[PDB]
Formats: sequence, C-alpha cells, structure tokens
Amino acid sequence: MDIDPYKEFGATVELLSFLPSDFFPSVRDLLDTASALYREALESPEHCSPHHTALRQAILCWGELMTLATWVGVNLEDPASRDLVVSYVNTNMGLKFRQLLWFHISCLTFGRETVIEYLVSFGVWIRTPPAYRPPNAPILSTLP
Amino acid sequence: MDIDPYKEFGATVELLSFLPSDFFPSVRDLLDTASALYREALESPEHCSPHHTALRQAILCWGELMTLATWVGVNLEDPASRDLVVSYVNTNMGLKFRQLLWFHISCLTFGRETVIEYLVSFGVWIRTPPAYRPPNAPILSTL
Amino acid sequence: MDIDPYKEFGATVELLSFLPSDFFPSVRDLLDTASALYREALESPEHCSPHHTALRQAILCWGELMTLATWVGVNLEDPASRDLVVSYVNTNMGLKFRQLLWFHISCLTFGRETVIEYLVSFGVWIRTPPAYRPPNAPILSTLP
Amino acid sequence: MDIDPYKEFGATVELLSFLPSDFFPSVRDLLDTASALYREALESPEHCSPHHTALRQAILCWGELMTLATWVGVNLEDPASRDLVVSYVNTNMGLKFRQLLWFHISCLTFGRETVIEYLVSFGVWIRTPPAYRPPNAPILST
Amino acid sequence: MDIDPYKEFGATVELLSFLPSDFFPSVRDLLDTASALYREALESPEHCSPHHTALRQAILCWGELMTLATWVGVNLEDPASRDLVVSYVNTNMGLKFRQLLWFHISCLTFGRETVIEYLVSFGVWIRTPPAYRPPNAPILSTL
Amino acid sequence: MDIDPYKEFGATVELLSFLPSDFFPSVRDLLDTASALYREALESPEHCSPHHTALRQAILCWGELMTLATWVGVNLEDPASRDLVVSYVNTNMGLKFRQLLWFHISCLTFGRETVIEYLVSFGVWIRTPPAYRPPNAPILSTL
Amino acid sequence: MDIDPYKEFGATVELLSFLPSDFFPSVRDLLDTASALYREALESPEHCSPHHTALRQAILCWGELMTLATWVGVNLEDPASRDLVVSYVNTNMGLKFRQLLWFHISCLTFGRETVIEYLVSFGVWIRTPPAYRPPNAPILSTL
Amino acid sequence: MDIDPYKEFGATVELLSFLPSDFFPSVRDLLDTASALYREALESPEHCSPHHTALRQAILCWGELMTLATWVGVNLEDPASRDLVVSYVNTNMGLKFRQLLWFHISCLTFGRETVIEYLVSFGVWIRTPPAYRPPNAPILSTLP
Amino acid sequence: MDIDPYKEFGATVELLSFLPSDFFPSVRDLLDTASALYREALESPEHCSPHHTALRQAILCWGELMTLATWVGVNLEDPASRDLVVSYVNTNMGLKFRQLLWFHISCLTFGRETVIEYLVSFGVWIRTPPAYRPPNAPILSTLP
Amino acid sequence: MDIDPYKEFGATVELLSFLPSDFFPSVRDLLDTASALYREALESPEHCSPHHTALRQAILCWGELMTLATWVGVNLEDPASRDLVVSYVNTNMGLKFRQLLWFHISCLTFGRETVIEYLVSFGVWIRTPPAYRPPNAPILSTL
Amino acid sequence: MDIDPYKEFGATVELLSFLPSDFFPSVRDLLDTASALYREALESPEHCSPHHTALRQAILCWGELMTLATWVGVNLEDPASRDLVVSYVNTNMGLKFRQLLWFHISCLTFGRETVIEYLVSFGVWIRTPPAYRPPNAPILS
Amino acid sequence: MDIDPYKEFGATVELLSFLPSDFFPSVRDLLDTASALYREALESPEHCSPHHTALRQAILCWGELMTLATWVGVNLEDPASRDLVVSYVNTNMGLKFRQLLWFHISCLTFGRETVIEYLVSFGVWIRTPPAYRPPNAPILST
Repeated sequence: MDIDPYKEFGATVELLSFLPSDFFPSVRDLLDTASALYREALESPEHCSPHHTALRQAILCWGELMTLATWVGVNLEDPASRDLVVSYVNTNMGLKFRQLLWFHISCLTFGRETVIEYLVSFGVWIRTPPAYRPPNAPILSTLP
Repeated sequence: MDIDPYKEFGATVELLSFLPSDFFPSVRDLLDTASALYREALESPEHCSPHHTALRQAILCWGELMTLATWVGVNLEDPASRDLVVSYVNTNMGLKFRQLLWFHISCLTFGRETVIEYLVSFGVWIRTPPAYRPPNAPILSTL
Repeated sequence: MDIDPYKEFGATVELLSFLPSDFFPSVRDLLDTASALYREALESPEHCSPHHTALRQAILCWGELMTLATWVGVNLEDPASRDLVVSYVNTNMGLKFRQLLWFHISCLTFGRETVIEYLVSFGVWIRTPPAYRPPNAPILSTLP
Repeated sequence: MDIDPYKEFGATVELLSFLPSDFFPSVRDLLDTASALYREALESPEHCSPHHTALRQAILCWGELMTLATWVGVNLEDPASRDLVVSYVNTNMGLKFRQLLWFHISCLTFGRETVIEYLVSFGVWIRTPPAYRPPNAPILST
Repeated sequence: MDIDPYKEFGATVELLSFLPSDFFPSVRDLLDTASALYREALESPEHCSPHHTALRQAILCWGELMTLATWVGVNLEDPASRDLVVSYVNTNMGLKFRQLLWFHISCLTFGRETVIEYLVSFGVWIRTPPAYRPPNAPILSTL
Repeated sequence: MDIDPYKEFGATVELLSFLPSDFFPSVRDLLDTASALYREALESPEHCSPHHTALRQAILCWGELMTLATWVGVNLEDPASRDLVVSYVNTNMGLKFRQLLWFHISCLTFGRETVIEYLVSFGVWIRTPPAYRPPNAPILSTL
Repeated sequence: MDIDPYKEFGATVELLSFLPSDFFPSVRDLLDTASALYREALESPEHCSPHHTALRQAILCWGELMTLATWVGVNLEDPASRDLVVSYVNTNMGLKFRQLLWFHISCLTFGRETVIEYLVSFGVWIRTPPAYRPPNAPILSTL
Repeated sequence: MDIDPYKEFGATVELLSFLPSDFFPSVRDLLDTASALYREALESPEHCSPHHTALRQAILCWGELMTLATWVGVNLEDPASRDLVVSYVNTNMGLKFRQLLWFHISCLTFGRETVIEYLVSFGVWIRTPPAYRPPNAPILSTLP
Repeated sequence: MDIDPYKEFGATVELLSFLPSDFFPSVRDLLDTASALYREALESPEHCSPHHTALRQAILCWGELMTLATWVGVNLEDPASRDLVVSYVNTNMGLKFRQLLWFHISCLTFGRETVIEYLVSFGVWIRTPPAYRPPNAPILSTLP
Repeated sequence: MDIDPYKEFGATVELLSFLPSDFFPSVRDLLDTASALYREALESPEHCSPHHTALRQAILCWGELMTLATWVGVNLEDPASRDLVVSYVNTNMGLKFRQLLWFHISCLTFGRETVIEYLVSFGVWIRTPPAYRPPNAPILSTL
Repeated sequence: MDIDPYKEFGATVELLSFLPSDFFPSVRDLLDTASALYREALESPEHCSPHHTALRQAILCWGELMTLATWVGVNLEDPASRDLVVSYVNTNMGLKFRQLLWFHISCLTFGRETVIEYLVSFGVWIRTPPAYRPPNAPILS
Repeated sequence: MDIDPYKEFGATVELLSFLPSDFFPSVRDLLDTASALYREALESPEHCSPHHTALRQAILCWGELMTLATWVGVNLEDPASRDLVVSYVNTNMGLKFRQLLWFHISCLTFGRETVIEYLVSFGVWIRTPPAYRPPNAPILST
C-alpha cells in the first residue's frame, strides 16, 4: 500500500541508501545491543515511544522468519531446497531487518536529529573520490 | 526476548485465542478493508496513533512474506517443496497475521474498549449451551 | 482524467465496493423511486443541493443510453450484432448507473453520514464468515 | 387529465405500487373495518375531514360495482361470458378499491405522516433482494 | 351502510330526484365543461374544496368504468353478451355519474345555495299542470 | 422525466440551439482545455461550484461512451455494423456533449452572464444581413 | 321497542359482532367466574353499578330460560321436539347471553375504556393477513 | 346465585307477594303503558336510572321469549308440543315479567316509597276478613 | 365448622379453582423450596407472619399423614388394603396440601396481591378457546 | 424439617407431656366448646390473633383425617384391616390433636400466661406425694 | 459435619439442585473462561474477595482429579476397570465441579444478588408442568 | 493456570516443602482436631475468615475422594484393581490434603506469622548434621 517504514520518523529509503550495504552490522550484534540496553522497556505494557512500538514488531516478525527457517530445517527432506530457502532468507531478508534495527537502535541511543545529520555527513564522506577522501569516516559517539 | 504484541495495547495472545480460529476474516480482504478506509492516514508522515505504526509494520512484513512466497514459487524446482513451503507460510504465518490485522483494524474503527468487551462477550457466548445462549451471535456495528 | 463520482461527496469507489454487485436494485425501481419522491425537486430552476445536479445528469445520461439502444435495435440489419450491443449495454453500463442512482437516492432520503455508516456496517457484516454472521443484515430504515 | 387520488393527500400512485397484491385485506374485511371503526362520522352531515369525503364516494362506487356484478350474474345467458365478466369485475378492479380503502382507513387510524414514512420504509425493504433483506417485513400496528 | 351521496353538501337524494332523468346532460359534455373550467384546480396537489375532492374520485371511477367497457368489448367474444354488457353499462351506470357530475359542477360554478334553491324552483315548475305551466323552464345563469 | 440540463443554470436547449451546429469546437479540444485549466479543481474533494459537478459528470459519461465505442469496435464482427454504431455515437451523441462542455467551460472561464449574453449577441449578429452589420463576428476574450 | 343493550354503555350490537362467534367463553365458565369474583357485590342491597344491575338481570333471565329448558325436557314426550327446543335454546339464546356476560364481566374486571379498545384491536388484528401482523393474538391481562 | 330483582331497590319477593297473582295487568297493557310514557327515555345513551336499566333488560329478554315462541310455533311437527310450549310460556313465565314491569313502571310513575306504602296498605286490606273488609281497595293516583 | 383456609388471607376455594389440578407441582419440590428458602424463619420462635404460622401446621400434619402411611405399610399384612390406603393417601389427600403449600410459598415469595392478580390473569388465559389462546401462559417471575 | 408446634407460642412438646395422657378432654367436647364459643371469629375473614390461625388449620386437617377414616371404613373390605386403620387413627393421631385443641382453646379462653403456669402447677401437684399436698387438684376457672 | 458449600455465600445446595445437568457448560469451557477472564486476579498474592479462594481451591482439587484419572489410565492393567473408573471420574465428580465453577464465575461476573434471584426464577420456571410453562427458559445475561 | 495453593497466605510451596513428608499427622487426627475446635465456626453461614473458607472446600473435596473410594470398593469387581486404586488414593492424594489441613489448622490456632517463622526454624533444625542436631525438634505450642 506504498508504505514507507521511515517516513513517519523523518527519513526515507533513499536517505538510508547513502550508507553502503556492508556498513550495517549483523542481526546478532544488533539483537544483543537491543537486549542489553532496552530489555526492560521492550517488555513493559506502556507506549514508551513509536521507536519502541516499531522495534517490538520488527523483533517479532524476525522471530517468525527464524521459526520458518527451523521448520524448513526440520521438514523438506530435499537438501537442495533446504539450503536454497535458508540462504535466501538470511541473505535477502536479513539486510532489511539489519537496516531497520540499526536505525531504531541508533535513534533511541543518540537522537533522531543526530542520526539524520549523521546520514548526510556519511553520504558526503562516501561521495568524494578516494584520493581526496579524508582517512577517518564519521562515527556516532558520546565521547571525545 | 519475551515480547507480547498486544500487551502494550491491553490484551494478550491468550485473550485473542479465546475466539475460534475460523472466525477471523481473510487476510486477502482485511488489507482491502484497511486500504479503503485508512490509506491517507497510513501514507501520512505523522504519528497518528500507536495503532497506525503497528498496522504499517504488519502490512510491510506480510508483503515481504508474500515476496518470499513468490520467490520460492519462481526459483524452486521440486513441486513437493513448492507445495509445503507455500502451505506452511500462508496457513501458519497467515492465521496470526489475520488476528493482528483484525485486532488493529477493529480497534481503529470501533474502539479499543469496545473491541476488548466484544472479545470477552463473544467468547462467553460461544461456550454457553445452545438451548440457553441467546439465538443471535454478537456483531460489531457502527449504526 | 482521474475523477470519480463520490470523492466530492465523501465516499470512494473502493468504499462503495463493500456491497456486492447484485445487491443493488434494478434501474426501473430506482427511477420510479426517484420520480415519485423528488420530481418537484428535479424540475425546479434551483440548485437545491449537489445531490440533485448529479441525479439530473445521471438521469439524462441514462436517457441518452436508452435512446442509443432503441436506435441500434431499430436501424441495424444484423440481429446478432443488435443482441450483443443491447446486452452489453444493459449488462455492463447499467451497473454503474445503478450504483450512482442508489447512492444519490439513499443519501437524499436518509443522510450522507447515515449512508456512510451503513456502508461500513454492511462491509463488516459481509466480511464475517457465514458460520458466524447473524441472519439479519443491516438495512436503512426509520421504523423501529 | 391525469388526475391521481393521492397527490392532494401527499402520496403518489407509484409510492403505493410497491406493496404486494396480497398485502391488502379483502374488500369484505376493509368495509366492515370502516363500518365498525368510523360509522357515526361517515353518516354525519358535517365534513369531518377530507379523508371521509374520499371514503364515502369509494364505498358508494363499490356498491355500484357489486350491483353491476349481481345484475350480470342474474341476467347473462352465456355461462363462460358471465364467468369472465364476474372474475374481471371482482379481481382487476378489486385491487384498486382495496388500495384506496386501506390507504384512507390506515391514514384515519394512524396519522398521515406515519403512513407515508411506513410506505417509504416498506418500499426500501421490498426493493432489497431476498438474499440480503431481513426475513420479516416492517410492521404497522398498535 | 346507507351512506347518502349528497348529505355533506346540504342536500339529499330525494330532493335531487325532483329533476326528471332526461334533464341531466351527457357525460362527454359534463367532462368537457369540467376540463375546460377547473382542470388546473383539479390537478392541483392541494385540497381546494370538498367539491374538488369528490369530483376527482367521480372522474377516476368513470375512467375505471370506461376501462371496464373497453376490456369487455375487446376480450369478450360473444357479440350478444358484449352488446348487452355495454348497453347496460352506458345506459344505467352512467345516470348516477351524470347526476353527481352535474351537481358538483353546478355547485362549483354558481353556488351551493343557488343550486339548492334552483332544485326547489324546478320542482315547483315541474309540478304545475301543462295548461298553466310557463313555456320557459328555469335555468342556471350568471348573467 | 422531462429534465432540462441548463434550466437550473439559466438557459434552455432552444437557447443553445440558436447558434449554428458548426460553431462549437471539438470534444478533444474541449477536454484538453478543461484538463489544462481546471484539473486541480476537478480532482479536488470539494464542491467548488455547481458547474464543477456537472463538468465531472459529463466527463465521466463521455469516458463511458468512449469505452462503449472501443468495446464495439473490438468485439463486433460486421464492419458495416461497427461503422453504423461508431458513427452514430460520435456524430449524434457527441454534439450535445460538445454543447455541454462548451457551456460549462466558458461559464467557468468568463462568468455566467457574459456567456448568456454572448449567445444572444452572436445569434442576432448571424441573423442580420452582412451589409448592415459589423464585419467581424463576436469573440470571447479575457484581455 | 327498538332498544339496544350496550348503547347506554358505549357499544353496539354491531361492534360486538366484530369479533368471531367462536371466541367468547362458555356460559358455565362465565357464571363460575362471576360467582367466584363478584358474589358479594351481586348479592348486596345497594346499586353498586349499572354493570352490576345488568349482570343481575341477565343472570336471572338466563336462569329462567334454563328452568324453561328443564321443564320442556321433563314434560315433553316426543324426543324430536324436545331436541329442537333444547338445541335452539342453548345455541341461539346462548350465544347472545355469552356475549352479554363476557362484556359485563370483562368491563367490571378491567375497565370500560379498556374493554372497548380491546374489541377494535382484536378485530383489526384478525382482519390483517398473517404475514404482516404480530404473531401473538391480543389478550386481556391484569398483571 | 341467590339474587332477587328487588333487594337493590328496597323490596323483596315476599313483600311483593302481598298482592294476589291475578291482580297485575297484562303484558300488552304494561308494554303500551311503558311505550306511551318513557319511550324517549328508554332509548337515550344515558344512565337515567337503575329502574330504566332494569326495564330495558326485562323488555329485551321478554322479546327474546316472544321470538322463541314464534320459532317454536313456526318450526315443529307436533301440534301437541307446539301448543304446550307456548301455553307454558305465556302462562308461567309471563307472570314474573308482569310483576317486574308493574313494579318498575309504578315506581317510575309514582315514587318508590309510595309504591312500598301501597304494598303495605294493600296487604292489610287483603288480609282483613271479607265481612269487615271496606268496599274500596287502595289505589295509586295523583288526583282526589 | 365451615372454615375456609384462604378466606383469612384474601382468596377463596373457588378463586383458587381457576388453576387446573395438574398445574400444581409435586409435594417434594414444594417442601424442598420451603426448606431451601425459609427454613431459618420456619424454625424460629417468632410470629413472623400468618403465612409462616399456616405453613408450620400444614407441614406438621402432612408429616403426620406420612407417618400414618409408614405405619400402615409396616402393619396391615394385607397387600391389597395396604395399596388402597397408600394410593388414597398420596392421590387424594396430597392435592389439598399441594394447593396450600403452593399458595403460601408463592405468597411469601412474590406478594399476596401479585398472587391474586396472577390467579385472575391465569383464569382469563385458561378460559379462552385454544384457537385464540396465546402460546405463552402467565407465570410468576422477578426477571424480564 | 424440625418444627415444634408450640415453640412460637412459648411451650414445647415435653412441657405438654408433663401432664398425664388421660387428663385431656375428648375431641368431640373440645370441638363443641370451640363451635359454641368462637365460631363467629373463626369464620371471620380477618387475622384476629395467631391462635385463631392454628385453630383453623388444626380443625381443618382433623376434619380431613375424619374424612379419611370414613373413606377407609366405607371402601375397605377386611374388617380387621378397617379396625387397625381406624383405631390407629383416632388413638395415635387423636391424642396429639386433643393436646393441640386443649392448648389453643384454653389459651384463647384464659390468657397465655395462665395456661402456661397451670401446666407446671398441675404437674408439680401430681408429682407430690398425697400426704403433703393440697387435697384437691387445680382447676382453671373464670369466675 | 454437614458443611454446605454455598451457605456462606447466601445460597443453598437444594437451590442449585433445580438446574438441569445440561445447563452447565463443560469443565474445559469453564476453566478456559476463568483463565481468560480472571487470570490476573487468580494469580495475585492478594485475597481480592472470598469468591477467589474457593475458585483457586476448586481448580487445584480438579487438577488433582485429572492427575488421578491419567494415573489410573496409565497404570491400570485391566482394560475393563479403567472404563468404569474414568467414566465415574469425569461423570459423577464432573457435575459438582461444574456447579461450583459456574456458581463462582457467574457470581463474579454478574453480582451475587442477580445470580441469587435468577436461581429462584429458574426454579419457578422449571417446577411448572410443560403443558403450562412458557416455551423459553429465564435468562441471565 | 499454575495457581499456588499458598500465595494469598504469605507462604510458598517450596517454603512448606522444608518439612519432611512424614511430619504431617494423619487425616483422621487432623479432622478430629478441626471438628473438636472450629465446628460451630465452619458450619456458620458467615465468612469468618479466608482460612475457614479454604478449610470448608478442602474438607468437602476430601469427602468427595472418600466417596470415590467407597464407590470403587463397592462396585469394581476386580480385587486386583480394587487394591491398587484405593492404595493409590489414600497413599498419594492424601498427602497434599494433609499438608493443606495442617497449614490451615495451624494458622487458625497459633497464628499465620507464628507458623511462617516455625517453618523456617524447622528447616534450620533439619539442615543441621546429626552430630550437632539437638535431640528436641521444634514444636508449636501456646
């Protein structure tokens, strides 16, 4: 129905496309990052924030895919289809969840405006030719 | 972790399981109902309510599930595998998404308290023996 | 180019699609009701309401279509072609006029908000599985 | 030339045309209903209301119709022709008189606005296809 | 039961019986006069007068009788029965309609009291023996 | 039911018939003018004016007629029958729509009184002999 | 002397004839109801009500009729004449006394303004075709 | 069950039994007496008096008895039964109606207390031995 | 001594005869209802009500009758006489106790005036012919 | 299920059992006393006192017992069976009814406290040895 | 000795004995209704109300009954004795538990007074002979 | 629904598990103690206490098991299965009822807090090795 996941938060798919595909961390590291920082808030019966509301659904609909992978592992005695299904899952659908989890965790940790301006800064950094590219890339931190 | 989709809204998975599994409408037409009534709100760049965010996420991830089903049906070669994968997907991952869509659309249309009361009322009505239950099943209406 | 007959009033084609195709009455009954209830309204030189101009235009368009049907039935040499033309006319082009006449007549009789609420309620009713839907269906009436 | 009986009363011919032929009671029932409900008013000399003037003429004309029917039956020699004449005079022209008597009696008993709105609601109900209409028809009683 | 056609108009059946049966004009002439004088008032959607209210019903019932006659003449195949039925219809059933139409049209045109007095004045003239009966019968006129 | 399209706007069919049948422009040109001048108001969810509703209905009806013509040309098998049907359509059911579109578009562009007076002025100018009239026909302009 | 029973109470013979002839209860049941409900009032030396007076007179004359029937049954010899006399008595003179007793007892029990309206209501309900009337027949109740 | 027609008015059967059986006038004479004096009052829609109500009921039930007599005279095969039924009727059941009509008519005409006093006086007159009985019996009159 | 059980309360035997014999429930059900609703008031040393006073005596003399039945069962070696005795007891002496218990229990539960009105209404209901009798009979209840 | 006849009146079964069984009078004498002293109050439609209700109920159910005795004496065929039934009746069901009737009649005649004290006085007098007691037994008197 | 289960609640055993055996829903249905409507109150360490303690005790003892049933079924060797034992367990001890659960749940849902009057009305209805009783039963909802 | 029998009373199933399974007295002695001390309060129609409320239900649902055992022993014709069934009943289903009865009777008699402290003191006594365990086990007394 032409729904943009980040439009209600202020970004677009094109804006989030400034970062390369290899930039985003793994699903596992993001999940431990979430569970070590907002486990008591993603498990409480309150409308803490739309970021929390989106993170809950993202985690659940990723767990659905993990359960599907377990089911196709336990059934479908054809090894070729076994390998193809799981490979397609954790390669062509893990990227979207990585982007969503990274956005919703970085926003909650640092600031929506901070993340929004970091995206522009990183796009500017990555657009320049490598010869004139400065050695250090922009990074999100709260220390000097 | 351990997250309940309806706990932040006021319900639980067990409370939605009170109703029979063959009562909820089709996911094929629930999206049509949502698109014919809330498209302007769902495309808007604004937080309208906590219901809208969950509706958007559910619609998007179901669309991705349909994309996965299409990819399987296009790229796989074993008819048996193309049968089990699709059947599992749009039975097991379809029932709970039907429940989610019904809950959120009903909460947006009639009201959270009304839906919560209707759930309990229908659950109690169904279990009453037919010779004593009121003849007409409960229904949600706006008129 | 992208104009529908219901956006200016409050409804839409998809919203009006909640009712099944065969729900609407025939054309003769709708015309009889329109005449017997609002002839004086649709004879005066006044814009009583936007619901009246659309009714006038729809009635005139249906009259033109009926004149076309009479002409093709009278002045053609191929009975088969005559039959296909008339059948297509009163099978396909009559449904849209049925929907338009029903919408405008019901609005003028009961209220635009009442019609919208009835549409939503009937969509909810028809969406229910038959094993659980109540026997009686929603209807528009003023009696108790 | 196209005089209709209900325009002055606020209804129209096609508005009352939606009711089924079996919705109206018999003439022999509608006449006794009037005779038992409003008789002192129908015999009194004052114009009680415009609903009484339209009723007296209809009653007298139906009496004329019965007189014609019995005259035909008594003084026709062709049995088949007598059968068709009596059947026509008791079936085709009975429906209009039943409609008139029902309309006037129901108006006098229930008010005019109530009868008109009941007619509108009944038309709405009857135009609905049976697959979607509610099982029972709208009612008008006290 | 025993309803007087002329009682709400200050008259009675036997009072109107003073005039001979040949005095009343024909249905065609009476209907032409009505349609030429009060057509726009008879077709009005308002209660102009009880006279109009009665005239409308009388005209409609005469139309029904004409439809009956046409149906008999067309459908009925026996010429003798056809002729007998039509002769009876527009010989006997038309006289009362002629009286009613004449009464209501005259009361609409000249006046109820004028017609009431005219009936008595005509009775006086018709009772007189021919030797002393004036050769000019009473007439209705507006001068 | 004997309804006149222009009667609520202030004109009649006979008033628009005053001008010659060849004066009005083509349906394609009128639709292009409408699309290039009032699309943002014709596609708006508001009652801008009574002219806009009639314009919308006329455009939709013409689209339906064009769809009917396309269906006839696609499905009919007799070239002669296709010729008669299509030519009838865009020769006789087209002139009335040209008049309607011209009237409504000119009204929206210039004002109802200006368009109403222009009809009479142009007709009277055409009726007079050439030797006793201004040499150039009247024109509607905004400058 | 052309006297009506119910004309001093507010009804007529024709109005009571509106109801079916097989609706009124039996004479025995009516007498038992009267004896068990109003014996003290009927056996009192005071004008309790015109209903009481009429009830007393009707009961006394019905007792006289029963005494006549017993005398006929005792003294007559041929069975046929006794049969017709008795059957005529407790059919024809029984129906009207049933109507009288029902009217007076129902009045004394419920109210004249209620019994009068019940007659009209029941008659109109019975005349109505079954498919367009309430399914339950009207009944007089005290609770 | 044990109801008499005179207790509500002030008399009893025994008190009315002071007069001999052959004293009361005929049913016909009583009926013309009623019709010539209270015809307009016996047809009014008003409760003029309990006397009026009782007279109405008595007249109507005597009419029922007369109709029964006509029916038995018109439809019965046996002369013996035909004669016996009417002979019993207008001899045994007519006396009670004679007494009732006389009582009510005399009351309405003269006064209930006057009628009671007349009954009391006539008892004394009739019980006196014939030798000492005065020549003239008491009579109801309004003139001297 | 010509004593009526219900005269002191307001009803009469003929008035209580409106209900048929089959209407009243059994004796066991009435005793269970009494012992479940008013046991602590029937076993108390206070004049709570004349209804209680009558109920106590009725229950006691019914218990006496039951003791008589047990005694005649134990003795009276003749099975025929035993059978006639018990049959007479619990067929003809039980109906009166059923009526008494029903009357007193229904009065104590609902109200004396309500019971009287119900009796009158049920008499009216049962009097009418079956063809016109409404399908539902009057009943005593405190719920709609 | 455990109700005492005299508990509401202030006595017990064991208190009435204090007196000898042969002291109480006969049912016939007690009924004659009741009929000759309180018939006009026992026939009244009013609650005179709680004693009257108990007297009415006791008299009624004793009359029913006598009716049962008559029925068994009439219908039974074995003289021995009739003997046992009737003797059991008017001895065992008779003694307690004599006690009840005596208690209620004496109460109504003399006052509740007098009858209550008389029982104890008479019992203690009887249990006392003759040589150390008043020579004559106590008696209830109204003089 | 004689402890009436409902005496402390304003009710009485023969009062609840008039209801037919088909009036009460299944044990599974009643337990599901309880676990889906009052679970938060039934899991808390508070007392809440005297209507909760009896519900907890009944649920626990019924769980014991289920454990006994599955035990007998597993560790009984005679194929015939198990039939009678299990049928008795889920038929004769089922009715009393259904009565208790229905009483407590209906009280907690509708108020004690309403349920108390409904029992009297239903007893009056059920004691009427069929030839005179109304066609449909009195209703609590 | 995973309902703790002792949660509204400030206890826990694990906490009451400190006592050995042989510590609790027998059902007959516990019922005799209850009937000799709180009979007129358990048979009262009032909510004396939640302890009384629970004790009533415990007694009733034990009486149901006694009736079940009697029915089994009087109806089941197999003498091999009769033993097994009754032995299972009053060897396994009696222990939990004994624990419940002991807990509620002790809490009614001595006090909830006193019983709670006694449960901890008994555990402290029972954990001690035999060499240093005192020969006098803790007891409840007033």
